[PDB]
Amino acid sequence: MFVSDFRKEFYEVVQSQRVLLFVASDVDALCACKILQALFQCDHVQYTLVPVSGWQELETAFLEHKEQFHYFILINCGANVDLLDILQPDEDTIFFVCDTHRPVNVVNVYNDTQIKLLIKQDDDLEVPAYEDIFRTMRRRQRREWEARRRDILFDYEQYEYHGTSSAMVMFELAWMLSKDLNDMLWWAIVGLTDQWVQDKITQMKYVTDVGVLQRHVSRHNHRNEDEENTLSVDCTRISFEYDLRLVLYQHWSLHDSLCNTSYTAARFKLWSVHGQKRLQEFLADMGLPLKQVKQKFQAMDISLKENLREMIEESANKFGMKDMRVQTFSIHFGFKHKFLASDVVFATMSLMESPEKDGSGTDHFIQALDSLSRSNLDKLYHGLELAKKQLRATQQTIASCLCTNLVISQGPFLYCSLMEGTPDVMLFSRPASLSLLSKHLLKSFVCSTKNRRCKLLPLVMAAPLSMEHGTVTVVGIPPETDSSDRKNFFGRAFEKAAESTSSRMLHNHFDLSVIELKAEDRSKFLDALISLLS
Amino acid sequence: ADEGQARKSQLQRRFKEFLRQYRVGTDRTGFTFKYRDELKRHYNLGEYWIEVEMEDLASFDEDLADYLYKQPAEHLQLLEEAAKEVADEVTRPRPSGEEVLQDIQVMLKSDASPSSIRSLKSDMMSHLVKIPGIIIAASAVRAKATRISIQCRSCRNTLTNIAMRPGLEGYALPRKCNTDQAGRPKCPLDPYFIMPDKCKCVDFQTLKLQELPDAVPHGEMPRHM
Ligand SMILES: [Zn+2]
Repeated sequence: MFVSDFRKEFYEVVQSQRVLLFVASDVDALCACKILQALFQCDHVQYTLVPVSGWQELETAFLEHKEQFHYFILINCGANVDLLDILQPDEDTIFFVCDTHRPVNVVNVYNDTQIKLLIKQDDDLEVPAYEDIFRTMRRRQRREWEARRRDILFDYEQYEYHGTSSAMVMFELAWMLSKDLNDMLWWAIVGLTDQWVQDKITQMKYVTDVGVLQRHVSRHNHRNEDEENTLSVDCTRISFEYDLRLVLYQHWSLHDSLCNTSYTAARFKLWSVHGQKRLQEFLADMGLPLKQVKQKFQAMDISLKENLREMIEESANKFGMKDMRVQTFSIHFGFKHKFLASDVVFATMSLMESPEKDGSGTDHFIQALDSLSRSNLDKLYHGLELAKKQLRATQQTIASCLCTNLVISQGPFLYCSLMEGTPDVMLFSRPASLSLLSKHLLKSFVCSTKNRRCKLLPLVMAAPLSMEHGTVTVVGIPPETDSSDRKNFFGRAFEKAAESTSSRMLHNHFDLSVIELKAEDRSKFLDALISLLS
Repeated sequence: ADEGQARKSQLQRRFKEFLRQYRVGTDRTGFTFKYRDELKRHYNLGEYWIEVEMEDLASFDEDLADYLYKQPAEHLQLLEEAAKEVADEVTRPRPSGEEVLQDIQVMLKSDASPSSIRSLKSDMMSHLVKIPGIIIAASAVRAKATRISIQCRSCRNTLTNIAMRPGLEGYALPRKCNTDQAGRPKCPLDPYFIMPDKCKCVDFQTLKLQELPDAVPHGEMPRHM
């Protein structure tokens, strides 16, 4: 059931109790965890925090901790499955679920005692009515009703997508409690920007949520500040920006930013040998010297920078890149620390999905979670360096795929596969980084190919995962049209193929459109996918 | 005109406020006055130098950093004089034998990507440049005068504490005797001579910087600077 008021029916309940946070491995989950940690630390709520990277380790952690905790909070996990069946809880536990995944499972919706959904009722939700889903001529009509149930429930469960950011939900809770600090607002901004960077939401919804956050930014910017009374440089200042879509461009050279941003790399076709001359034509049209463009942005001459954003937009419009600007936010504090929300997103994401083998994925979660606090600015800057490396590896992998023509149109969907031992495959073995790679590669492919047919197809990408057990990670991506609503069917198409072929499919990641598959079964799995999508 | 001196005074004040106010850290952890602390400790150690980061200066006041890049010779001496002021007000009072304030050498470093020796073209003359290389030769350390005084041979008219411009530039002694009337003799053609006991000198060295081996174009010998 949906929690109507977060303050009354969730926070004031768990405020008196020991609580267990299960937190998923993504930047929005991390930001929601930071906000909720801050509230609990204000109120001396003795919580325990456990990272979980998948369903099986969530089940393991719950089996470990179910004896000692009666109140659980799941951040960016649980809403899209039957948690009662998955975890098999005791009759009197409570699971609060703050999760962006949609559609919410009908058992989660209509469970009225144990599952409590911290989900805004005004999200994109169309739940079927209870009587349509739950309980001679009489039994004939019973069977007819069951057939109608199967039809309706397939129509409900078909398309998976994402709702409002969990960080924004927790910030609204903090605002209702009136314990909303400026760093909490920054964490909310970073969660929404994580959704936008990973393309989990439409541009319309992102602009609407930015419009929501602008008012909170104005309120915080007038708590103790106006045009004639101003604070120390120590204090944090969040500012609304109509900034550039380039990635990390204030922390490395504008050349590296243009080369390693997905949009401009795809448009200029910089994987190709000819694309560098297109980029040089763009820079010459702007009138920026190449030495300045290749110099680091902080060391670039200041006479080039104070109208650079509108210069970029003006040149991009006549080059056909009609939307180089983006509505975003920045944070300043001290004399020299300045970050865009995209910069913090990429740094934290890289700290999570780092290619380092030392430690473990939970240690990398811990590094990412530490980097979001300003007591660990060294960790944030290290994450920025790792993000530069990750972006470069992404472009090299895209270039390899397109140059070798690994992307082949398998009728209903394009298909690509990474190969074991090839460069950076270990970096992209992790499902989140693989999803980002597949999205960037699909944009690059759509800009590359001249066929009108290929510009509309979705894409399925495979990569090696295991040799001790011999498996691969497979992801499904929707088409990259500007008309797209950012919903995909691959979460259900994969399991329909898997059950049609009786394939050894394992379903550990929280997104249904990412799976693990035995390397032998991929042939018949793909055959079933072509047969299914038709 | 003296409006130039007014500009110099305000720019020296701004450099002084950079060295007085710059901090590193966060309010969650704590702050340290980086350049005040370095000035204090180096002066007490008897070092009398600091190294300033161009990015720190640019974050504090980007106009000062731009001025140092475009016109380093003009503005570095203002920065060094401001460093001397901050050293005085950071170390005062001092024990006996340390009453006389010392000059501070301000060094520069930056995070910017460097240029090559073959990037140095006539457009960049007198600008601040950053280049890599290998030291292949180094001369003996020798004395360069920073302040001199010159006395006239006829009337013993003296000019005191003439500022010597830094670098390999020298100084032109006045062609004719200064500030007094054209008497008899008017002037022998070099009226002035440098007084031996009043010169203040600093160490200087000459080195040869060779181009890095991997920066050389194919077929060419490495250049020297
Ligand atoms: Zn004379």
